[PDB]
Amino acid sequence: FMLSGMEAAKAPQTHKVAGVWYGSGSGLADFIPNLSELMDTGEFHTLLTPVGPMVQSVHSTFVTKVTSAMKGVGLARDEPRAHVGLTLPCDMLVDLDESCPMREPAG
Amino acid sequence: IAHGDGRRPNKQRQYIVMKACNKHHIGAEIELAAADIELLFAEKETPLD
Repeated sequence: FMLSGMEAAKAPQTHKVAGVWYGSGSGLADFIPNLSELMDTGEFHTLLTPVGPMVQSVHSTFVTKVTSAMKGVGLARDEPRAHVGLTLPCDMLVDLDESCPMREPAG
Repeated sequence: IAHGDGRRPNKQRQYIVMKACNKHHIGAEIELAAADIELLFAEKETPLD
């Protein structure tokens, strides 16, 4: 959300939260100097490979170790016998099946 | 039973009745947690376990 540069009111809730985890947005854009030019020709979506939800993060001062989950339900580390579910902010997610009904099949 | 009036006589009769079963089904659904099914098999460690 911070590398994008989209406006405030289009995602009004996470703009406060992603503004306190990060600086003005140039703390990350110094890694990718091509963000003005990756957006022109449209090569940014070809450089993201989605990975999956977090499982564990061992955090140190300069380097954070991050363990994600592919292929299925990741086993929770600190709580035993538990299962890490995937969390999305309510702002980014746009639900798509919504009816009065005013009938759709179950599956 | 016959009688002496001008009514026609009565032949003997027969009745044949057919009945059949009706099928009925019943179903109930139970959910059991995955942790509950799992730790029935996990080993004893401590008195709090």
